[PDB]
Amino acid sequence: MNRFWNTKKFSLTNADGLCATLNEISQNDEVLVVQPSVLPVLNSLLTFQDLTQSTPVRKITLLDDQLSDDLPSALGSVPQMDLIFLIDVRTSLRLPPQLLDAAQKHNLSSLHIIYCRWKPSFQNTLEDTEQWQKDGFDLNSKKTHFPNVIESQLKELSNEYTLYPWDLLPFPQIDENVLLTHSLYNMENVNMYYPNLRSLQSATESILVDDMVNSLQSLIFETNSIITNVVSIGNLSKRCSHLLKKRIDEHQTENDLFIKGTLYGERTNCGLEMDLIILERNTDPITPLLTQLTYAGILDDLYEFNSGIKIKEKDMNFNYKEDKIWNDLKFLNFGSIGPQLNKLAKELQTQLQQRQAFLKNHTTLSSDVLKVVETEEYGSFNKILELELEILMGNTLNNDIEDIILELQYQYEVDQKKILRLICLLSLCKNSLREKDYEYLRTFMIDSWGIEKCFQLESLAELGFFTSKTSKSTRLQKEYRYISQWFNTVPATFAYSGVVPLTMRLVQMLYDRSILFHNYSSQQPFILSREPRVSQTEDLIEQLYGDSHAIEESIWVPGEDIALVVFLGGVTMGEIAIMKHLQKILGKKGINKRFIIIADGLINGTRIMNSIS
Amino acid sequence: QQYRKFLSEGWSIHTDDCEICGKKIWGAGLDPLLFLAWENVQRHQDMISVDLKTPLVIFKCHHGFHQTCLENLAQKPDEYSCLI
Repeated sequence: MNRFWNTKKFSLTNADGLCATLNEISQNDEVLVVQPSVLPVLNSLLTFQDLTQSTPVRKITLLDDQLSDDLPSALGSVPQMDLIFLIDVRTSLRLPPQLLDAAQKHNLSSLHIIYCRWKPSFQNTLEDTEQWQKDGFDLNSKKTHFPNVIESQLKELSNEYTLYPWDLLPFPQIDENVLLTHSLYNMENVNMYYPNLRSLQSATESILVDDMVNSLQSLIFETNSIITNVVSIGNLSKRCSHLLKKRIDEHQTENDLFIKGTLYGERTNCGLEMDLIILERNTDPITPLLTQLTYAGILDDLYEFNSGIKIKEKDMNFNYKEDKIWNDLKFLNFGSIGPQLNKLAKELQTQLQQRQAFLKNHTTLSSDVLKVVETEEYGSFNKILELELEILMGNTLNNDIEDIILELQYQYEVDQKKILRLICLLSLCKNSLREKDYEYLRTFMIDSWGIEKCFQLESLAELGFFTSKTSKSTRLQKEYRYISQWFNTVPATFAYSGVVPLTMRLVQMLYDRSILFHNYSSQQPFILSREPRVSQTEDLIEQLYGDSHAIEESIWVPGEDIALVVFLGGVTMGEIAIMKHLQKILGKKGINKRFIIIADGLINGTRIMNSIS
Repeated sequence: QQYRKFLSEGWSIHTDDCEICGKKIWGAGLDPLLFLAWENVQRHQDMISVDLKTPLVIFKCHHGFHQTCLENLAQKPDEYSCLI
């Protein structure tokens, strides 16, 4: 807020707007009807008690076909004032049929709905006071617009179209530092980047990039920032950067270009820098599939977080704004939790009961997790780690891989997803697999897991995960054993099998070429540069991607620090753990910066496997 | 005529900063906080509230000084005199 990104301050605006709208609906007893996908987000913002006390609504429901049978049971009952639906139409451009069938059948006499949208900063605070009646109606907005958007398909029943545009802007839930935008799923639980229908990839990609650009524009115009340097990586990031630049340069108002002349300008500057490094998940498919070792990573891949940051099996919330025990243990390694918990418990003995309840709950949950790690296919949780560590450095032999893949297939029972992920990593690590092993691996797969597995192994065999030795979308076509020489991923590191992520070193090289100095270096343009630059580092990335055009460096202004590292394609939460380590080590070395990680939705190995199915 | 001609002319500043706290007020290299403070005013008039409440004082000596900086020397704000 006001050039200082007070992230928690973003939370209040959405709640205030929703409360004002709901209280301005009607001063009676209201019943709320909320879409299943958006409800968890709303509950993570407004508590039930606050919702009841602030506005006279007293009931919340869900959009389901069960309501059709309950139309004469639930909808017929209550209905003290009216029914206020809440829908999300930001993606999939289609209203759910539930409201369509309920409107005509139950014959509601008052239809009011709520639709979500990003904040229209271009409205610039209603533009003063309409310029004293538009200086004699010199400007007007009647019919100066298309008749309807998306909701033009709603042209049935009555004219009760009291729409209400509730505003929404990103706010942090999992942690103070990192915000999160939900644009990676539809209402049908289909991945927005890896859809299970290989006929409409291009449109889905365009829609995703458009929505991401819209969210970034909303945040940028809300915070009143001036981007100075852009480091785009990949193909889609190029289009995203160009579209964002065009949209910023088109829709910006006046009274700020004048400031753009005063600040920065010609022959002078004021020492303000913001960076917009952008990456794509397809660039490095090496590390969304490794096993998590941090506490929240282990707790995540065994029990999937929903849209809200909570879990079904437990009841206590993991929100950071009311508890401090979770703050200091979320990103620590699993091994260093026990003794720390023992010390925390023993120090309080000499020494309010809410802390006791919190520590008891944490101890019980940790004990349950430790118990469930073992005795549940004992040794698998470690065996996969040793196998992954062996594969990453490279120890594959002639036809011996077929012996170990089925070694744990039925000796220890294991899910399909683990095997599929491991074989994908095997096929991806060597950057190529010969033509004499697919004929056996695919045969065994189709033998053991049905007939539909052939379709999965065919569809997944074109995104780059499952390739054969015999508009490129920026795949990776270089052996990984080479990358272990330029970079020092395998020696400082946690949340993995002792391996540094590839994105980690990719962002490291932009500011300090130390590891690149040890290997493949005789001269460098610099050793410590404050501004992001890319020079004399083309050939290494020319062979790494097959084209010396993936790297893009853009300077916008002609002539401590906020860096916006967005993530198009999900964030593997282990990267968040190493981001803090990067910030700490860079601050120690001398360069002081602050990182904000924009995420389109948490991504994880198993969560990917159901996507392409 | 000489007295009349010497009551409308202005004066410039030749020094780059005061002589009691260093810093700089004229040449390129201002603190970004001042630039942000100017942006807060004359753009939206939201709220000008910050510790930067020191108005610069210009003198015939052209050296220039702050107000709180001179107040630190137990100088009443009615007898401001340059230190030469």
